[PDB]
Amino acid sequence: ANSTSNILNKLLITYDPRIRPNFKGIPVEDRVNIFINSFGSIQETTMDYRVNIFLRQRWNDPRLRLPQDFKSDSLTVDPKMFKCLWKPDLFFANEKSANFHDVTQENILLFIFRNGDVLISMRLSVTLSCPLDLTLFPMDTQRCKMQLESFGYTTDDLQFMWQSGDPVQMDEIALPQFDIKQEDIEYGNCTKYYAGTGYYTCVEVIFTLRRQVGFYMMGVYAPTLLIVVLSWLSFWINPDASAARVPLGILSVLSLSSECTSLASELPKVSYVKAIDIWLIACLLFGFASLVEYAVVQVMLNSAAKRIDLYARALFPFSFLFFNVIYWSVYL
Amino acid sequence: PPSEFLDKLMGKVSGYDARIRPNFKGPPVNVTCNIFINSFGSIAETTMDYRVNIFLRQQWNDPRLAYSEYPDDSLDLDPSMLDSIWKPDLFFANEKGANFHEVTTDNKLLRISKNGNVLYSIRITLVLACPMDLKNFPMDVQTCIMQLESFGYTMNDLIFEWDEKGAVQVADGLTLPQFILKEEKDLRYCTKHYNTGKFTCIEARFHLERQMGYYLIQMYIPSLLIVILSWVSFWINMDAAPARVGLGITTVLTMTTQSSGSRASLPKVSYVKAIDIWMAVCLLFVFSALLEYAAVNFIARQKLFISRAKRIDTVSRVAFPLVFLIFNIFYWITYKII
Amino acid sequence: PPSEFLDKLMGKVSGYDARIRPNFKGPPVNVTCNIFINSFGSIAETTMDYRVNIFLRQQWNDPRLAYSEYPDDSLDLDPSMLDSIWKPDLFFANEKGANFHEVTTDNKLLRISKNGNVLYSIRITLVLACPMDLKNFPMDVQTCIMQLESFGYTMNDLIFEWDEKGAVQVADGLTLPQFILKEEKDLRYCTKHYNTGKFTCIEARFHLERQMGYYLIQMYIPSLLIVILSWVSFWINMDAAPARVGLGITTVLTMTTQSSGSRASLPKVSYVKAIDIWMAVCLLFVFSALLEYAAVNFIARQHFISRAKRIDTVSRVAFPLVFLIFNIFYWITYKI
Amino acid sequence: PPSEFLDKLMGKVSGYDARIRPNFKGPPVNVTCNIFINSFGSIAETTMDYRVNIFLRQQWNDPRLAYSEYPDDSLDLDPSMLDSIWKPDLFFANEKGANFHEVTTDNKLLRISKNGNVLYSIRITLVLACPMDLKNFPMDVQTCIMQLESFGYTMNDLIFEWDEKGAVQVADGLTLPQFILKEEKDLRYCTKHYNTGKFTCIEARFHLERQMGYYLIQMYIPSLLIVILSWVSFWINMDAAPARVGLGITTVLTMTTQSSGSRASLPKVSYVKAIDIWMAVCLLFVFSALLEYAAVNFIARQHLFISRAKRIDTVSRVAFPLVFLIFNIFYWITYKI
Amino acid sequence: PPSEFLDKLMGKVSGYDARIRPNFKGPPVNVTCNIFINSFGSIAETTMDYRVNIFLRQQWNDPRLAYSEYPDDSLDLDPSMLDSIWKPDLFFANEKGANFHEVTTDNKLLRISKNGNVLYSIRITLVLACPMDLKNFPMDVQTCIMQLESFGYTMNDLIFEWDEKGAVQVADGLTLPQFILKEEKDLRYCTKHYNTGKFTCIEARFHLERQMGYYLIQMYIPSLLIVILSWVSFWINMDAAPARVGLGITTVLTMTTQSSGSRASLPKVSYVKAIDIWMAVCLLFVFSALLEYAAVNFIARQHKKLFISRAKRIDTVSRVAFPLVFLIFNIFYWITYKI
Ligand SMILES: *[C@@H]1O[C@H](CO)[C@@H](O)[C@H](O)[C@H]1NC(C)=O
Ligand SMILES: *[C@@H]1O[C@H](CO)[C@@H](O)[C@H](O)[C@H]1NC(C)=O
Ligand SMILES: *[C@@H]1O[C@H](CO)[C@@H](O)[C@H](O)[C@H]1NC(C)=O
Ligand SMILES: *[C@@H]1O[C@H](CO)[C@@H](O)[C@H](O)[C@H]1NC(C)=O
Ligand SMILES: *[C@@H]1O[C@H](CO)[C@@H](O)[C@H](O)[C@H]1NC(C)=O
Ligand SMILES: *[C@@H]1O[C@H](CO)[C@@H](O)[C@H](O)[C@H]1NC(C)=O
Repeated sequence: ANSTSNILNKLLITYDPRIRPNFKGIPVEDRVNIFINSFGSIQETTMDYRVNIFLRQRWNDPRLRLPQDFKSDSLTVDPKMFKCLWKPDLFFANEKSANFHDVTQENILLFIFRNGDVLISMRLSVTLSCPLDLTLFPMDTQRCKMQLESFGYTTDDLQFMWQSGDPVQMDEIALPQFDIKQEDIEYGNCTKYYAGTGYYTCVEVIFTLRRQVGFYMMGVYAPTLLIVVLSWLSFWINPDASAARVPLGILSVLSLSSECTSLASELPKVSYVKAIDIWLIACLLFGFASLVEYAVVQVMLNSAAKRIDLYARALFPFSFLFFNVIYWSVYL
Repeated sequence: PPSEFLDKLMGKVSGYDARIRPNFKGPPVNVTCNIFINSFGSIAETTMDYRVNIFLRQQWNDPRLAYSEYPDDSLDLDPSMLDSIWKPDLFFANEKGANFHEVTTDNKLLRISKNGNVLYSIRITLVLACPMDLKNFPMDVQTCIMQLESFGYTMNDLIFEWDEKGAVQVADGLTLPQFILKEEKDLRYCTKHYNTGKFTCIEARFHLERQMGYYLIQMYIPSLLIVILSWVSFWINMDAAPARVGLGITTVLTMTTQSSGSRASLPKVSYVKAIDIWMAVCLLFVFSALLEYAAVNFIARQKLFISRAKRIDTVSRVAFPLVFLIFNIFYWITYKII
Repeated sequence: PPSEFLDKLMGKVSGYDARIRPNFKGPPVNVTCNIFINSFGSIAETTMDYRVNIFLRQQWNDPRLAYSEYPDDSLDLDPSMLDSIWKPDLFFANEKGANFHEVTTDNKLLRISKNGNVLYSIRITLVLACPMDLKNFPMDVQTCIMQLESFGYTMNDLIFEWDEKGAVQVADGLTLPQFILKEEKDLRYCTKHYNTGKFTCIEARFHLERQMGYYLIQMYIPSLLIVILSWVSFWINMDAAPARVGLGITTVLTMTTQSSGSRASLPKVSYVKAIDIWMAVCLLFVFSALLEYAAVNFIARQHFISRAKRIDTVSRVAFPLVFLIFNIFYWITYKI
Repeated sequence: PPSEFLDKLMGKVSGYDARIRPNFKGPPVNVTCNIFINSFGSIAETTMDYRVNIFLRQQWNDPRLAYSEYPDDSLDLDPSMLDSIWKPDLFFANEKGANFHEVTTDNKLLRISKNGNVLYSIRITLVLACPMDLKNFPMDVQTCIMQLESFGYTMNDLIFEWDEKGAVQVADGLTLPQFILKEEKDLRYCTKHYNTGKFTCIEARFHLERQMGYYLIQMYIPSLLIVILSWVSFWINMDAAPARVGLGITTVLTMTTQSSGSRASLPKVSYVKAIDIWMAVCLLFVFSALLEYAAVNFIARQHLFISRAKRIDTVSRVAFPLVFLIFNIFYWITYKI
Repeated sequence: PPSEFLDKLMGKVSGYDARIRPNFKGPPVNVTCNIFINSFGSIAETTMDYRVNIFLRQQWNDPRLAYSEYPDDSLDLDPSMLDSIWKPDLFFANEKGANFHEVTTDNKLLRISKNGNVLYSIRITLVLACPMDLKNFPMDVQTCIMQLESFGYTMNDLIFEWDEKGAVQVADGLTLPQFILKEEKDLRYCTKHYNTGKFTCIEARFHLERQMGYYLIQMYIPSLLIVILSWVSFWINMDAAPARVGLGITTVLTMTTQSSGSRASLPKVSYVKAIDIWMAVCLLFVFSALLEYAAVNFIARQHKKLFISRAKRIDTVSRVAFPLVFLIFNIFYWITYKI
């Protein structure tokens, strides 16, 4: 007999779900917190990431106060019958696309109290856009956002506020490339003003993450370094190596030339330099500077006293050491 | 009471037929359109497409929707009842993939004014087909087209008009990765004619300009370094043939591999892109370096001949620099002024 | 009055039954078909289909729906009441996926005349599969087929026909990037028979041609210049052992890699393609120059001099000459 | 007045329930199934699937749908109200994805005979998973299966049987780019048994053959040719140390890339395959030849002796190309028989 | 007739309300879970995913749905009336996607016994996600997780349980191209605690082993080929050789390009995978060839008879040394990883 008795509140009394709580009065205040099950798939090419979230909106409805129907502290409404109440029209503004998750029953929770509060929880999978600053590529720090706003109701009716205790809770997520941080900005105001409609509420969370340098050192630097080190052995070799010194130089520069394009293949099409390009060009010059020193050795011999080689064995390794010192210190 | 007035205004008692347009057997209905752009980008040349995220606002005047009793000037209504009101039929001619947004609730806005004015806003994502001209690919300017028409109503019934001020409002800080969106927009009328009848249409054009930063550092400057390298052969002695030929064979082949890399992502089209002209002519310069060495080798067949070989070497040591310089000047100044 | 008329003759009171065809237990109805082509999509080669966006128009007669009190010629109805009218079933036989368009409302048009001539227009996108024959892959005229069928009714009920004037209309300014669409289109009757019964069908076919511009720049000219480069070995000194062996091997490798790249974007068909004739014949010419240098080395090494040079100087004229001979065969047969 | 006849049966006055199987608590229902292959293709080896378009049709008997007042042989009921009649819960067990075709109207057909026979035809596109056997990758025969099974009805209630004539039909003028479809098709019964119960299932198997008109030009012809180019080194003078070393190494390295290239478009399996065994033995051939010139130099330049150096070279000129053909006979005949 | 019994229960008369739950304001209801694996899909290493097709069976005892007039036990019902039962909520945490099928009809099975036990079977496809450790990439054992929770109910209402026998049943004849699925599977509990409350959860984990077949043919044997091929320098000629440089460089260069392909498919990771140490150590051996020659070349030019003797002496010592030191590396590398 204790099903029809509580459904009296919603239907038989005309609770009009097209009418805001506290109508013709103060705006409704929504307390929001998010839980991040899965963080991953940060793609530079299409400028977006994907995350799985548990949005939990909370408001206060004066009509639904459960007035002595039941004696419990909380009433666990089933995931169904969620189309007969008023809900905030929240939507993300950096959304590329999103979808619900329906496996077996719908993943929805409704948890009313005596005081008329509501604790709706909902599982979503959202693809969000993140602008990327890649001026310092190998040693990088990326900043991402999330923007929650109401499409249809203005600021004088709907106001979004972050919870006080724990607004964002991580779930032991670990990323393959990036090294996320445990501190989040989490505050913003973001309040909009569209031309002809008016104000609307927004509130945003900023996620600080940092890239790891392990892969690049083995993938990009260490092959490049040995190729430059490889060219030093030509100085010891006799100047009469007619078609031996010549490859030792030209095969090293084409290999670097073919390499540099492949290294910057995954990344987006960006005009600005990125400081991985500085290393590639500086190495390309040094490999090239190894080739030209042989050609001048050949020109002056065909006229001896060929001392150019005898000091070049000191200078070229020595100058490369100093360039390394400046580069590593600056980008740190 | 709030609930009763919604029913009373447009109900069985009211006798409002959602399937009858206002001003029946009279003047055609006026429509005013506003467009706001949230996101813009992801332009793909291969599919000749680009994706947008827009807010679309339509305004008209249905006389039967007047509400004298409530003194407030504007009334915001729930989107649940939004399907029970007459709304004009609109669609995009160059549309390919369009989706609604339902992340928590439908992204719709409905406002009714006392005099009967109706404001209706929709959040839509669009994929649109934009033809392009690739005559000068790294330095091109494209013109995207957006068309809004009426599918089933003649101008005897429905007429589309742009906003009097003009409403194509791009959002703040929309920084395209590869292009630079211009401020100026074009608003034109292009009435459609079919065998069924005539239909109304409005069209808005965007102007996009492509950046040149990436192409020079990825394609031009790497290609330049290959050409400049081949010059070492002239300095090298005339008797180390393994030495000279070895540089020559590598230079011409690798440039060809670099050459293919330019049109890898581009569409397959009959006409010749300007990027091809630069890469083709500089392919000639490296190719000539192979032919000249043979002539030095060929003439060497026997002290009068060995002087002539020296003559050809020295005259190419100066003239070949000059011709490369002249080519660069002509190529850059011609396209950039266009 | 507007409200009463809408539901007077398609309403419950009239008793129009939507589930019953016009002229039931009588002669079959004739549906007239028209099409407008808005966009004609890309013809993919690997997934073996193409795309199109069309307006489909059907015209027929229903004697039940007539009127005489209102003197207007037509009654432009709301496109959301189509569930109350009989709509002939139409079927695309060679489809792989079709969708409706619902960006706003649902993009449908209905119009009823005085006699009962119902006009019905829909916007439909289609993915259609058409077979293509690639024996002449660089240049070839191709045909793409489109079939309009009837899944449910037999000959005694539904008969499809084309429009008497202007069956197919093409939107002005339509231009394909990779192909040329010909002005003339073929309309044909292909009635289908199955063990269930006899079903009507009509067919429209388009002719397409290829640009030929892209391939000449892409692989024809790079292949040709590589062949020319190999011939410079003849005039280099015979004694220079590393130069000509290095020259021959590098020429071979650029051709064998370039040959495979061309076919990467095409289906793995079993007939040899016209492009493959060019790539193989050039590779044979490329490889032939290496053999000549092996001939002169053995003749020189053994222990005359006039004979060894004689084959080289004859070859200087011979190798260019044969290549031009091959071209005049290739460029007449395919382009005839 | 056709309208009254349409709802006289299946109406509330008829009381035709649609959740109660025909001949309830009696003999099981016998269904005859036919398939019509509208199109075939989209065979992907990497993910092991193929896409088919089929016209499925079923026939069963319902005694409650017995009408006699019209003398027509058959009645063409409208395809819209299929929701209120009994239809079997057929499904495909080995599939990966399926969908109905909605283009203008719901692609359904129904016809009712006088005695109560029901004919029901649908159009559906199937993606089906088939195991691949690539032990002899080019020369292989693959059998692709198609299982039709009932999900919720035990065999004491629903039994599936093939048609007695024309069980599987193929549309005219159907061909594949790479494979061919043999006209012989194998029909068998494979009853499934789970811990929940016993369920009926019928299997149809097609046989496919891989044509060679592509792998010959793509793989066999190029990598075969390079072995000829390795042999030319034996004519070169013994002192051309840059030349001889130069030719030897490249031909080895260039078809290491081609060997890796060969396997790019095929699944990543551990067991040795037919295309692999050809590349490796070719690689051993050219790699061995380069070790000869090292063996030629060391024995010759140590210091008459030239006779030994010439001996090693001249016997190779006949031995090296001859030993290819004796391998070539063995490999080609075994796979093709 | 059949019809009244279907209407009498589950019907407007004496209304069975789907919203309320079995044993309301009472002990938590028991749910027993069975899973059958129809097919195990492609494990795409790039995006940490593996597709699984399963039949999911849930058994529970609803006391209200009981009958005694029909003597037949476990009567079956049409899947078209499933909307009016209480069904327990269930979701997979590690999912990235899911779908039903709907091929001809609704692929759901409903069975009601006399006492009230209900069996409910659904065909579902899942794209789950697995954390992985690629410390030893060619020789590794991986763990795949299947995790089931309840979304809208706590442990005061709903508790999940594994089946006592045959909880997870692998279809006969299942085999994977690159993984062996061990028949030993471990079942364990992992309770979720969130700020809303505690929710019931069960976990089933599989172990997969990767075999070294494909990698030997594709990578190890070509890598072993080059270092042997580069060794030709020792006996190819005497000290006068431009060619000796030529062999060494092209072997060094192609080793680096082969390095790029090795991890090109694999996801980028900071840690040093066991596949890298094989290529990195082998990279030094081909790299060491040029350094040896330049030492040989330098000694030759320093002549201004004893100098030339040293040049040969270096070679002879190194001819025996390199096979010895390579053997040491070869035995140590393979033994430690297999163990
Ligand atoms: C229903 O709630 C009432 C209180 O209103 C309580 O007395 C009763 O025990 C509950 N259960 C039933 C079956 O009535
Ligand atoms: C304004 O910004 C503050 C940041 O502390 C935030 O807490 C608050 O909710 C914002 N106001 C609205 C209406 O969103
Ligand atoms: C609005 O529509 C009326 C229809 O009679 C027309 O006269 C008027 O010019 C329109 N207003 C415009 C186009 O601004
Ligand atoms: C049109 O329909 C009538 C009767 O329905 C039929 O007799 C006639 O053959 C059909 N075709 C033409 C071209 O009139
Ligand atoms: C189906 O076939 C079996 C034997 O093949 C037969 O016993 C049974 O009666 C048949 N079913 C019906 C409804 O006749
Ligand atoms: C469910 O199982 C638990 C564990 O045995 C038990 O404590 C509980 O009472 C069960 N729920 C019932 C019997 O409703």
